[PDB]
Amino acid sequence: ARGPKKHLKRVAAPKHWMLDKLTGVFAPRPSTGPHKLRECLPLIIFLRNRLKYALTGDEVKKICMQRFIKIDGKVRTDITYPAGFMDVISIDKTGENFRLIYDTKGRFAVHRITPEEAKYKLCKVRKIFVGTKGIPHLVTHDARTIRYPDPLIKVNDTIQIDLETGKITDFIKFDTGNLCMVTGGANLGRIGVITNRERHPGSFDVVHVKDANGNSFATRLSNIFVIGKGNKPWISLPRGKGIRLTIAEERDKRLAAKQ
Amino acid sequence: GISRDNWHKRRKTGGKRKPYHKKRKYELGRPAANTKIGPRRIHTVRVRGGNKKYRALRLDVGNFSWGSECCTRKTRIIDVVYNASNNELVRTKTLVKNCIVLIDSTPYRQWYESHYALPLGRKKGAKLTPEEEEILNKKRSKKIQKKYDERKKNAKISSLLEEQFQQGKLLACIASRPGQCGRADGYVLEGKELEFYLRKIKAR
Amino acid sequence: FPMKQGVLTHGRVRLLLSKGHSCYRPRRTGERKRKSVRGCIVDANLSVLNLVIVKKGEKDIPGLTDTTVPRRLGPKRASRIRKLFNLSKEDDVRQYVVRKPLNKEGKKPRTKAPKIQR
Amino acid sequence: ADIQTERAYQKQPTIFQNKKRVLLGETGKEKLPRYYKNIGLGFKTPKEAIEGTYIDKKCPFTGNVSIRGRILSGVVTKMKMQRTIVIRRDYLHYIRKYNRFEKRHKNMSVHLSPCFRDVQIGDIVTVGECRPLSKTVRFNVLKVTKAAGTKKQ
RNA sequence: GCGGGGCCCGAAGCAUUUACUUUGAAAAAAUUAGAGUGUUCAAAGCAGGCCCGAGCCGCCUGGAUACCGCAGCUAGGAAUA
RNA sequence: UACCUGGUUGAUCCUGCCAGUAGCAUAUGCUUGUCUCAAAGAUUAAGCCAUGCAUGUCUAAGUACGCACGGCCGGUACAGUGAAACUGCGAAUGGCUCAUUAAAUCAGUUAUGGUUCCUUUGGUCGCUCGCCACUUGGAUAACUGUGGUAAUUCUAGAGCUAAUACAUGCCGACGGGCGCUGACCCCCUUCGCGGGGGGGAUGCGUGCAUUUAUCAGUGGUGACUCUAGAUAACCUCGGGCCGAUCGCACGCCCCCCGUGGCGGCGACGACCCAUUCGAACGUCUGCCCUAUCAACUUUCGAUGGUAGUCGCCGUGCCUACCAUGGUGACCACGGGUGACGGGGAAUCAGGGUUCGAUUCCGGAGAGGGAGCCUGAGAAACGGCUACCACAUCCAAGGAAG
Repeated sequence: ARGPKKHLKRVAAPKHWMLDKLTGVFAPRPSTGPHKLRECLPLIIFLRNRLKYALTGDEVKKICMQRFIKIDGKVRTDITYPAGFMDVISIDKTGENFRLIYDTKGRFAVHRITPEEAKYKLCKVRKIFVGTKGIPHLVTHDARTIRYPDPLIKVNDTIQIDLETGKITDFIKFDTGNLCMVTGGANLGRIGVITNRERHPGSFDVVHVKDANGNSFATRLSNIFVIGKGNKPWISLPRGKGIRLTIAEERDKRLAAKQ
Repeated sequence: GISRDNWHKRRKTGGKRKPYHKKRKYELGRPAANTKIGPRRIHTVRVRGGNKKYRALRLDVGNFSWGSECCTRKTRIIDVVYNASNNELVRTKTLVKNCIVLIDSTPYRQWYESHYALPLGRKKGAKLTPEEEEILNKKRSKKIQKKYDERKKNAKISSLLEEQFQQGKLLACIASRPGQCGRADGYVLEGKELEFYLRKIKAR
Repeated sequence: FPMKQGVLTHGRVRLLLSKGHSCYRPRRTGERKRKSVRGCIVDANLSVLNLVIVKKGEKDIPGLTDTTVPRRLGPKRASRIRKLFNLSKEDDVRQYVVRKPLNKEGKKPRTKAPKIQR
Repeated sequence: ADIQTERAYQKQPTIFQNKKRVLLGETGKEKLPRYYKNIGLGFKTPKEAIEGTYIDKKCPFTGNVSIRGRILSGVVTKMKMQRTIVIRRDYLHYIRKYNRFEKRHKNMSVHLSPCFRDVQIGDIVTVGECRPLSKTVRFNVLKVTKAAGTKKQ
């Protein structure tokens, strides 16, 4: 109204947080940060709904104010910090080292990683430009910007950066044939190879994505996130491997494992 | 509380539209700066963002540009000679953006003499002893006499333009927005554009 | 109602006061308020007036121009203690600090010293 | 037949008119460099937007206006009002209660750039959109295509 | 697009224009429609389930899916008007 | 459940309504043993309101020269704990109500290539050639001590004292490079000559940001007057950045030399760039009843055109000078609404009918209109000024709503 809002109601929160309805009126309201907030996930509900190390909004605070929660190799001390996608959280005392990945039902999935794969993350670039005195810049998926990148990295290309150094390790170019992940829209969480990128002059470009089991689909270019060279992903995948099962296909594999 | 929004206009058909909220803060009051020639008074008004804009209450000099030989010097403002938007703003001598100004020639006379070594503004001579006889002669060397005698292609000025170097004052045009940035910059009239306005001053 | 410097009219008028004129300490920032203040010309319609000596002449009024109050809080920033004791240069500012004596009855008789600044 | 019919010197904001006039640059054969640009989405720039002599802030080819947004189409219905025409775009509106349509319309004022000659009453004109140019004129004319002409006695 | 040849097809013109139809995006939850689950039952709620032989650093699993008009944006169709 | 039943007549077949019947939602009537969820001053009065309350806030880390306390660990800067006050930051959220508002809001959609954005993150923060820097200047609160008022979070005078408050201002990097200039090159064609070069003596300017002009055409987009490069110059005194700040563990070189040089992790601020949270203005299509409302809008902006003025930016948003336009029976314009819009709700064969003040999203407004201050963000009302309306205290001088 008269300025920016800093509350959030519980039913207006994104449903892939999977919040309750009757435990309160309000929602966690993730702070301003690297990721946009409908897309993202805050640190509060991660350790009391998704990991159950805490029970209140007070208990998530007094683990975090003991200064060992390492988002992307940095200790972030506010409990409504927006986490986001392809980031490594690090407990560093009991050492789980999660990476935040969408599962095949559209939700952030609890997913461990080995403590030497935890050293890096991947980021789609959204803009490359020349900065002052004729030097290059790029800006990434998160708010990290990079000076002097490898000049083969075009727009909406995927880079790999390591934490604790911060310069780009590997770039992996958006080309047909590569193995992408969709992070937005009705198809998100599914993992498949890129078929083609069909252009639109001025409008939105859509791509078609063939999965590894014939079910091709399509989302527009702004949702596509390449994480593989040809067919092998550079990161560990969650269970299901980004294959959306139908509801009869979800029925029988779930009601036969409970044999 | 003078506003700038669109809901007080009669709409495209010709119907009265009724006000649907109060007038807001982001249609902030718009008083005129009315920058005029004198000493230097600059006042600063904050805007949204906490930013500043320098409105110019009274101005003395400018930073006008020459272009054809690419010279820019500060120069003081003598007179306002013609305005396109309103013939009443020149009887009150007020600086606006597209007004034709009148400035002096003593930054442009001495740069052109210190670069080409031709007398300039002269019609009669026999007074040129103190700093004019020396600058074109200067006891040059060989190759410095070489590089200036080859500028006898690009020392010419069109006859409509040195006609106003003789009798003192050059008329130029403001390109800056005084009262918005607080400066009076711009460029000098020349060419087919100068034939335009010197008709529109003579026809007054 | 207190007087105000610069009215140049005897009587009582009403001024719109911002932060930093006189006679008005605001409650929140940016607040302006209209308040009645008395003019700077003095009249017979004053209940009290303040009155400060700039020159002592003949003799001692008892209880008024004698009995010096000790200025108990000395200089604290390390440029008004260097100016007070006429210290030339690097004269060990920590040494010539003034110290307040403390004389409660039920406690041991203390001394306190300040911090330093700059 | 001149261009300077205003009370201010009409010119293009980018090109510089003066080019070292002298015994090299004689006043007999004198052109000036014409700034034009090209609009995307495959729309041609007509000859009169290059070899013309006009001046317009609001021409999409030689002014400071940049088309991006919708592209529509209409019929030129009134060709008064210097440098801005009014076009009417008919359409059909559907009432699902009666399962039948409703022949509606709404007209719209668009900027006729003077790089078009044969714009007469009753043509087809495709129109793109851009920044606000006047109180009601939000669009700009891209491509005329004639109708009811080509031969007249 | 495997200055002049071959298993070769992209840019380009859409060479009347539309309506119509089909496809694909993108569409906030709650609610409704429904999947799951002895809240003891039910209306509801989104939880819960499983053996302790103690190693049980506790294990497994859910928190679906369908519906978002018309208007736009894509591709395909050309009878009908 | 795609459903009917009683009534005009002496009877009859009809048309047609009436009545019946079933929901659900306000109220009311009699009645009411137990337990799970649970609306609740919306309609009429967006009427009036006593009283009490709902926005405030210390870290190891801005300022303790209150004995309020401390072991006052000892002959001196401060063992800390700290009230109060200065500074900073919130108080622009939430809550409430539905009065206004009929292409307006709002909804889908699509833009900002026409702008701003505290923060959050991530960047940038020795690029500038120029007799305190081992630290510069002046005040002020809390405090002390006098007060004035019937009466308020009213405040006065004088004495003290601080800063991350309010201002000033430098060292180092700094050795120079470049460009514009410029007293010797004679080795070239001195043959009378014209010469072809590199070079110094010389004085200016030099980074980012702001402002204007011109030149060229690294990286971009469907598309620039984009980004980056180049040259001439600007830099507003109510003056752009280029750290005179505070914690913690303390270590290293010590050759000048036992006093001077080097260092780890922070916490703060800092122009600009992107990000995030946004906001604003635009495009498309969509809204109820009325012709006992058929022409409207333009002196007084109605539609456009040039030039501007301010505005954060586009634009009649204003102003001047010209053009005579724009909308309309495909319902303009005027009127009404018991009109906040929507997600929705009741209904239930299909098509529909009707409700939606009400927890979700958005908008509007705090008695009525209006004007501003601070601030990144308010034309704010548990902010201020004024009128109107209503109303409180007075010791009748004023005070506060």
